[PDB]
Amino acid sequence: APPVKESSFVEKMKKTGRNIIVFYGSQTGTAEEFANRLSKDAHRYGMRGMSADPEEYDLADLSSLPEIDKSLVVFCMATYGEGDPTDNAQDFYDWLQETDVDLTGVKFAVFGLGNKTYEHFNAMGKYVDQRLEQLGAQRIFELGLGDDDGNLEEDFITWREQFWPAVCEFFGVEASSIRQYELVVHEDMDVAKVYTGEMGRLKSYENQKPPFDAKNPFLAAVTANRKLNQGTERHLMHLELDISDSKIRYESGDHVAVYPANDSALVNQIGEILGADLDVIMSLNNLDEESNKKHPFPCPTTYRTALTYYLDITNPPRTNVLYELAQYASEPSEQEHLHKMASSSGEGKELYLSWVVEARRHILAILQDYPSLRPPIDHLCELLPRLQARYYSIASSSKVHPNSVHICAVAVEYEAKSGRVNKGVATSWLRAKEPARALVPMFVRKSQFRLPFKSTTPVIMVGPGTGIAPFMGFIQERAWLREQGKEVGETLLYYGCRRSDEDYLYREELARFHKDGALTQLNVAFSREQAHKVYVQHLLKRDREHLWKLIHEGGAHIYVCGDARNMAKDVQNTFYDIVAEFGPMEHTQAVDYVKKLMTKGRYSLDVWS
Ligand SMILES: Cc1cc2nc3c(=O)[nH]c(=O)nc-3n(C[C@H](O)[C@H](O)[C@H](O)COP(=O)(O)OP(=O)(O)OC[C@H]3O[C@@H](n4cnc5c(N)ncnc54)[C@H](O)[C@@H]3O)c2cc1C
Ligand SMILES: Cc1cc2nc3c(=O)[nH]c(=O)nc-3n(C[C@H](O)[C@H](O)[C@H](O)COP(=O)(O)O)c2cc1C
Ligand SMILES: Nc1ncnc2c1ncn2[C@@H]1O[C@H](CO)[C@@H](O)[C@H]1OP(=O)(O)O
Repeated sequence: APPVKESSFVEKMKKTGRNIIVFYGSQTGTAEEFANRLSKDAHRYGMRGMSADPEEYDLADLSSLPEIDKSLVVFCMATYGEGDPTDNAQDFYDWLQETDVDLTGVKFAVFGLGNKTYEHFNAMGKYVDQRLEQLGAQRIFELGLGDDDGNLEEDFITWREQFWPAVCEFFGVEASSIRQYELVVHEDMDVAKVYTGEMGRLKSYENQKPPFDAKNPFLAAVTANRKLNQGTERHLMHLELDISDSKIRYESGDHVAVYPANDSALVNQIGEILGADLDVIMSLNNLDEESNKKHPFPCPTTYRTALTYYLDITNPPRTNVLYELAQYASEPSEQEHLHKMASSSGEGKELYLSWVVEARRHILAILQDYPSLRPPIDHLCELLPRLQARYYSIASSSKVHPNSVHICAVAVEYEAKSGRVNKGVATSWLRAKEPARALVPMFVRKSQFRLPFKSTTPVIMVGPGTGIAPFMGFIQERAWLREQGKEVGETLLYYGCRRSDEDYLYREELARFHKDGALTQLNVAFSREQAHKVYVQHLLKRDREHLWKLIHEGGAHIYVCGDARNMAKDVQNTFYDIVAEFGPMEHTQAVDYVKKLMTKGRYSLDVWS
């Protein structure tokens, strides 16, 4: 960055006969997928659309959109940490805040993607919807607020079903399977031109050249991969990735992303059940010669490679995918069930929610349970979403391990109501990496989760379970700072696990840090060692007096890592209670006080799932 912007999107629409453009603010591909669905929808209403990444354009050109008759712009925007825009929407967000351009004549609609388990729920979607109106544009349809904590796919379905009629009524317009790509099989292909799993340029995995990032991941050697937990209820692991000579920089608190490979057995079974040759070399070429998206993923390549490295074959298929696949089910009842999965209500929706989503049925499961469903492999590859990278909180300090990035994760393996055992893609793949050479394509994503600039500032870390991850780096660093002869303030860890002899992660290492004084306190809540639950917040409440002292008089920084659904909220509530008792102040003021700590960078979060 800064990336070189494409030419005016309005002129592109004029040259290609498009009247609707749908921008996506996305990081995990959800909003991008929703934008593509809306763009494709345009055709069924006598219109023509295109989806677009805002980062590739100058949104100031919106002021020219009215030059196209019956034009409209839709924004599908997801929100990230602290109500910020997705990385690809930062330029647009800053422009909205700074600009004063008049958007009179512009017609817009916004669908926001968020999750109610966060403070700033759909902050981006809300901001864009508000700002465009302030700039003079006119809203054509109500803001959509999708919540990933319930069911986002359904929120989109409901919104979309009302959106189009509204557009048709306003513009006075009125309302067959179509493919975006064409299959080209390559019979005499030179092996040197066939992709084999790389993400960017051909052979970029074999021939590595910095700088390394999301488009050019560095293949890091797995130098260590060991089981962290004592018991066998689950599998928790510690991996060390060698980033020597990658020139990659990182700090404790940052995240490492990895591009995994799907289970080979699963890939094989999909090809097997479809009666397809997975080793066929081919390309899926966009039927729209004007679009910059030439292929759905790196091509040419084999179906096996696409299914292994480029496509998501484990998450429940979205309704549009099942809708398009229905045409390939020869049993009427099965074609009907698949068709109705896109319903906004009734039994069709109920079935999608229970049989597909709740049961966690992936594509192969559906092909097995609806045996008449036998789609051509090429169309299936065009429908499946892209395989996303997985993020992990770096468990090492670059002050201590500048050439190694550590990872602490729990392997995902569970019983699904679908009747099968589902395996986590990234963790199963990581678990199988054996030192001596096992390579892991990765890159680092800078975060704002960081130790205080001043070594003297107190630190309160709360990270039960895998939430301990970033704190191992924090502690290594604070330990290093002391060893370097600096004045280090109190460093407190509030950790938690089920039992000391089951899953007390880094037990030995933490004991050492404690003994040496790197950890002023090592408070551990063993949730299952007694009849009642003992959690980290119970220990925080226990130490309320001292914590208030560190917070209100010591300028302590609070860090919470791990489970975002329940733990983070329970911990936040405990801090509210501590402030309310020691301020003293009413609950309402204690809440503002704590939320202020967040805005002032003294209460940071690294929570997920
Ligand atoms: C910023 C950030 C930091 C993270 N840090 C870490 C970290 O340091 N350590 C770590 O372990 N993880 C961390 N993660 C989570 C990590 O990115 C992956 O989501 C996790 O490792 C699982 O990935 P996977 O590919 O193995 O599983 P996937 O194949 O992606 O499957 C994950 C999905 O399985 C489903 N699922 C899991 N259990 C069940 C169940 N029992 N019943 C029904 N559905 C279930 C859920 O839909 C879950 O989303 C972090 C995530 C984020 C966003
Ligand atoms: C690290 C992380 C931080 C998030 N922060 C927020 C947030 O502050 N507010 C919100 O409403 N949703 C938040 N979400 C939820 C996403 O907005 C939601 O899952 C969205 O569907 C993701 O879309 P994408 O796949 O197109 O990026 C967060 C998700 C992750 C993984
Ligand atoms: N709501 C919550 N608040 C704090 N810790 C929680 C929690 N829910 C579960 N935990 C605990 O976090 C640790 C890592 O998962 C476990 O000890 C788990 O205990 P439990 O599983 O026995 O409930």
